[PDB]
Amino acid sequence: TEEFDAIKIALASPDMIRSWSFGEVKKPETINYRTFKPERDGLFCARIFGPVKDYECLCGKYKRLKHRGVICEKCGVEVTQTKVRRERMGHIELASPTAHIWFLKSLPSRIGLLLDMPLRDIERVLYFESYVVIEGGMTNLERQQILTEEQYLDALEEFGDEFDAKMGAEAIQALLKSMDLEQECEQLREELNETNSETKRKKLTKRIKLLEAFVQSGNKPEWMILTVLPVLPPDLRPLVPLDGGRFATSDLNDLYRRVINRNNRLKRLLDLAAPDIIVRNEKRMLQEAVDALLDNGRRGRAITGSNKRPLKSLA
Amino acid sequence: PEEKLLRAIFGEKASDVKDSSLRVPNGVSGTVIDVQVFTRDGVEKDKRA
Amino acid sequence: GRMKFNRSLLREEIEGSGILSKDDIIDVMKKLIDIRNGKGEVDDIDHLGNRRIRSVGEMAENQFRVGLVRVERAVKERLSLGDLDTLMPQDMINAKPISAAVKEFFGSSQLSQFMDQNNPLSEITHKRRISALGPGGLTRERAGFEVR
Amino acid sequence: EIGRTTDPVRMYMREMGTVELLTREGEIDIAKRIEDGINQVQCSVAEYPEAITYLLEQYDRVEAEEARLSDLITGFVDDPELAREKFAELRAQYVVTRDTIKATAQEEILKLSEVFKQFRLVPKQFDYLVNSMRVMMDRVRTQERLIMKLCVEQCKMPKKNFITLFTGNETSDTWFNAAIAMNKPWSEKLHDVSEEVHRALQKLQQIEEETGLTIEQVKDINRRMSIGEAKARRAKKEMVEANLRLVISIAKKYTNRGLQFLDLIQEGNIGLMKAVDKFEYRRGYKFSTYATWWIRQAITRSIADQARTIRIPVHMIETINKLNRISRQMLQEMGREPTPEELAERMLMPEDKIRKVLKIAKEPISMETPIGDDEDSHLGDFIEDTTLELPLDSATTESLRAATHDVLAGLTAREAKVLRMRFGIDMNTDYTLEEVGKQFDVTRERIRQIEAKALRKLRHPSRSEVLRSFLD
Amino acid sequence: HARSTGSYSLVTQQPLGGKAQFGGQRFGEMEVWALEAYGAAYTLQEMLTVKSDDVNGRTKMYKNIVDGNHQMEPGMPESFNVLLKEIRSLGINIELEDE
Amino acid sequence: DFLEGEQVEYSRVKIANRELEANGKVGATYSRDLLGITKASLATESFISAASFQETTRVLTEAAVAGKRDELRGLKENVIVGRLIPAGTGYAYHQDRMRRRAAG
Amino acid sequence: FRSVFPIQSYSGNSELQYVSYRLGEPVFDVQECQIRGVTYSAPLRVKLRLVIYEREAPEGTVKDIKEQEVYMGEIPLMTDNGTFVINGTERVIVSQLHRSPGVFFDSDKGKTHSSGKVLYNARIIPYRGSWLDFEFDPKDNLFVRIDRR
Amino acid sequence: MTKITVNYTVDVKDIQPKHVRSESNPQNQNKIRRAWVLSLSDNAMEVIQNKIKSAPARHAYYEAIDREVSNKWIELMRKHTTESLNAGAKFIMTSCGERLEDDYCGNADERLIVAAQIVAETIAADFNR
RNA sequence: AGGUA
Repeated sequence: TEEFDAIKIALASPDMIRSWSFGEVKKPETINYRTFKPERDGLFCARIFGPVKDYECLCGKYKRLKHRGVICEKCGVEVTQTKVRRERMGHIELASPTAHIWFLKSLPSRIGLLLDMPLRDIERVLYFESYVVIEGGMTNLERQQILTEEQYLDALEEFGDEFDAKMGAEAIQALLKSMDLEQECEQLREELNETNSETKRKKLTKRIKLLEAFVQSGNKPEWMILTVLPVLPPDLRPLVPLDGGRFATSDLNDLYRRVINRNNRLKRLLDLAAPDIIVRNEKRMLQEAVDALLDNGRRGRAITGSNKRPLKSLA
Repeated sequence: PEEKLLRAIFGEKASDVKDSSLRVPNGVSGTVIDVQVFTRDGVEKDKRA
Repeated sequence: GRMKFNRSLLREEIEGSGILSKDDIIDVMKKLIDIRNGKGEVDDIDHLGNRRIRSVGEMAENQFRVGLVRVERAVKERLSLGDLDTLMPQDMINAKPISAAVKEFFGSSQLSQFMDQNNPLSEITHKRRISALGPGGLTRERAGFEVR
Repeated sequence: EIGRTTDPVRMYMREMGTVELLTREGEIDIAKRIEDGINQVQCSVAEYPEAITYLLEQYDRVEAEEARLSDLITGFVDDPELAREKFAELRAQYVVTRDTIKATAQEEILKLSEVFKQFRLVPKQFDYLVNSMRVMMDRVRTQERLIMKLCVEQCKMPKKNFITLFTGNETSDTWFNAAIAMNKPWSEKLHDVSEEVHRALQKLQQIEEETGLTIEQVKDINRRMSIGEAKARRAKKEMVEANLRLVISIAKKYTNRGLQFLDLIQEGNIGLMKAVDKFEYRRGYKFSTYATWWIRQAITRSIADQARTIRIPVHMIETINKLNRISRQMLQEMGREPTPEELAERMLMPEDKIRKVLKIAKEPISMETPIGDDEDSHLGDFIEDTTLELPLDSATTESLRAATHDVLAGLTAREAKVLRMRFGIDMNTDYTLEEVGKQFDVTRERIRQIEAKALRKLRHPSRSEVLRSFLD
Repeated sequence: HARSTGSYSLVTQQPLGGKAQFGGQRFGEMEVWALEAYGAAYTLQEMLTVKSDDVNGRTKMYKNIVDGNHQMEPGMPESFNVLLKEIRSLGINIELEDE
Repeated sequence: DFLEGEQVEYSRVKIANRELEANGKVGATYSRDLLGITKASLATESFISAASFQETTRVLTEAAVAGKRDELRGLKENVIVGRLIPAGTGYAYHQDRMRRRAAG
Repeated sequence: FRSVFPIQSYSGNSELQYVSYRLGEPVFDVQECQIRGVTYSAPLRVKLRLVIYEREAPEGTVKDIKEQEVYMGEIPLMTDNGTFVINGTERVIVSQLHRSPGVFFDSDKGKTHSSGKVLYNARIIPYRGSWLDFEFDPKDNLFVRIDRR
Repeated sequence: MTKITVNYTVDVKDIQPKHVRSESNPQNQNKIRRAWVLSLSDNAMEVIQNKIKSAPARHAYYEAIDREVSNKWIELMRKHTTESLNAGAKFIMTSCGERLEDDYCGNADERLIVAAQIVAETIAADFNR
């Protein structure tokens, strides 16, 4: 009943991620323990992902097949078919932009090679080991260079309100914003016709091929840094009752709970103007949690309470 | 709707309790040789126990 | 461990302190250097003299020692958190961790198995079974033809 | 450090290692500079009339018994009597200072700031006054920046010339003519946008009238404010950074009991900041003692919320902890097991609630765990989908729908038609008896009589036999 | 063990479960290769969609067989929709495009 | 790009096109390269097939950053999709679909 | 017990000393344990004494209190058939064959750091604790590895 | 008023390292920034600092300078290729594509520095107003 | 976990 000649894979944009999402997951709450009705607006939510049982609002308002083309406006919960809960995706609005682990620790690091910047440097910048200049000015400081704590402090003291440098995934995303693909492609095309040096021509050819491929892909490099994180439909990460105190829960559920906890804590700290050490620590939290969720195993494993086993990740 | 029509016709209504009796799994047979009843302390005993 | 340590270094001692001493480390270096010189000889990791059997008692004692270690942490926290004067010691010892860990060992473990009980021979073989797997042994990521 | 590290714990320890521990008098000195900053900001709020008018409005509301007494003030630096006396003399000082506006004025302002120096108010009211003065700053800077944008983008003049000429009265026509006097081209260009600039100046003067003070004093007082909270925030951040070690040490005790250590220390840092905001040395206690309970509360909240997969209320968590402690006590006393009868006896809680709580206290398990102690199959590989209708039942439903449609076709036109909308047969909507009657232009007992006639006709053992099989 | 209807799964729709009536037999990649080796196309599609994971196709097949008719809806296996949603759960776009 | 590792079928249709046409650009010359079975399966035209039975994460990342668009026409691709394979009995069907594509 | 006891307090001079242990008779025999689905286990009761020394001065006991037969858990008791009953099911603990604690002077062969000349390495495997490694390199140098770092 | 802006025009040492990046495999850009930085004196430093009072505003201004110098460099290279073709230079096919003959080729660095200097003069003119 | 091919 579905016809399609081909499948495209590309970089998901924050706007189209919101397009997939039917609601923003704002709470790490799951259910009411004794009453297994999902919370609002938690990882399981009828207000977001759709009703649990067939064609009835989860408020006790509408229970019939008649109320299916109209959603319940008397409360947050909507009324549709239950299979919709297997397809609706959500989104989490990350307070700080977070780097995608796949684009980071793959043997060819797409973030690394697009910035033509070695892996250790990205690891140190993202994990808050050192600063990086997100564009300088009329300084003796390059457009891109890593600086340590004391080096960054010395640059700030020596150079005043002209110095734009941040630290972590925000800095990486700023760098990707400041990089333009088509203009660099034109520059490389001009230089190739003029340059005659072998090594220079090889560098120009490699960079022009890479940038032209990225442009043909129709992707914006900033999308490699996740601003909004999609969350899988609850049915694909099921929570099903089981006898006794044991209940089947998804490792994905715990991972998203951790991500939501750390994101909310970051939001609260930012609202409280917390010291730089604490906010850096919480951004480290968010980066680590997102990395484990996307692929747990390339960050020194993540284990849960009451269970000693590497948590299942999407990868 | 068809179920509602049938219950209106036959005069029957939904049962307040659903059957959950333990059936023998299909494919096996035999004699019930022993029956154990465990009711926790503080809960009323039944005749079989 | 001490008896094997002295045996491989060719000492008449068959007993001593469990913790290493500087003399023991130096002797190990000297033996390894002599083997490098060709004077010494290597030892197989498959000789039954180099592989020891932990029966039920030793495994249970080791796990009980782990339980004693965690309850020791609890006791040492309590001795400073709690009263530094007279208080009855039964109120500061916790049976839950030791018993829970012992039950975890006996019930849910790689080496605690339902007795294969369909023959007297099956029971005898299961009780006489020798496993190279388990906690502290060899994972199935082997072959590793040597041990097999 | 730079040691090819990928653990946030390590470099968090690196960060906390930079700051050296404090002594008992060091905490007092830092809290003293904090108190100096908060006194500076209180004086800044003191020089602002409108926040004081708002405070007096809430005091009057409290006197009218419309608001809680403990939601406005907490303690004083030398009770309803003291509050009434201080607010009465404070209103007197406020009015005598305001009369000087609409030498002597400076003395009245000094006495006013002195009579606020006695006040110690709730953090919420203080935060409200801070936000009000902050939005005063925002509106003043917004008017100034609007004048900036107009004069720069509409007259094409650099931002440097504006600062010297405009500053000093900023609310008069003197600078207009002063800039025009040099016959500059931008001065002539300003005559085509003069109306909007003058209207914005009128709004600025209206803001001054609302404040009741000249805008220059507003800038002076708000700059004193800004430096005040700058000093306060710097000192508070110094306290928080120097006290991270206490948080780490406290949390590492709770790490052995489940939950990530990093989350615990982050929550403890939140509680530490909360304690810092609430800390005082007029009490005479050590800061560490006060912060300890705050950190413990934050850690308990974290374990209650972010450690349980399913939500469990904090009071329910405390009940669970009490139940477990009493269970341990009874277990070590009796020496056999915790019997539910004694558990019921110890609590006011019946026992069925005890067992349901015991069921609740256990956390859900992953399906990724192997069933059968490391079988290569996972638990979730066995869970049957109970929300899916069996194809047997779907086929039964289809056959029943076909049979009901055939039977309705076996009846008359109007009877079958009434039955279709009465129960919603073969349309995605259902209609009430009166709704069908309205469309059948007969709203009486007649429609229900038609329905009963259809039922009686169906009672015959010629149309019920086919439907007899479906319901046994 | 033999089944024509019974225990399905939650996350996927692969039929398995139950100590009373188990699931079907795992038609693993080896058997898919075996079918691909012949010109076995429709049988392979039955192995993949109608009887494995396409819930709508499965119901329609059961109704058709009961009614006495032998044809299938190709549909889409629920496993592939799960794969699409899970890939979209990452920062990765995946879509189905028409010609 | 004078060093591009390219599928030979596309190279062959392109050289056939340039030879039949009056346009002899540039060019174009190629040298067949040999890759191990794992590498050949890893560098196929369809990212679904490569990601299925080999390093899934890296293949998916490469496809996403490159914005690949696999057009099926492969046994495992259609197996994953859940339609008739383009082999044997299904070859008649797909050949029909080929006629329905690129033409009314 | 003698390895872990006595337990010394972190400041307070309140030490816990071990005396002996006693096995209580099981509350249920093998038959009723299998019938009821409960473990066949014996209670463990231990004699302990809390001693408080001079506060505060060099060591020396000032006061001592004795807890007799304190229950610190129930240990499964072995049946006469050589098995244990834990949940009504009769379980067996398989004896494990594992590398003995001591020193192994192993030969490193098959991987040579692109140099040949198979090497030798001495591993000190403790009964409990951290492994120790003394290994060679094809440059005739000796290296120490605590665990596998 | 502000009419002081001296451009640090024309230097042989304006082509001495501009390719320097802190990091491996130097590529285009980060030489453009150095190109328009060394084209302005420290007087221009202080003038830019005083004229714009916002860090994001100066940031965007430097981005605009980068954009305009890049555009003028591109157009200068285009006109150089055009005049070379008009001067009798052809397109040599190398394993990188088309290039010009060496006797008709210069280098991209001097084109970039000339473009940066012209843009520097433009910014000075905009700043002496 | 054990066992089967």
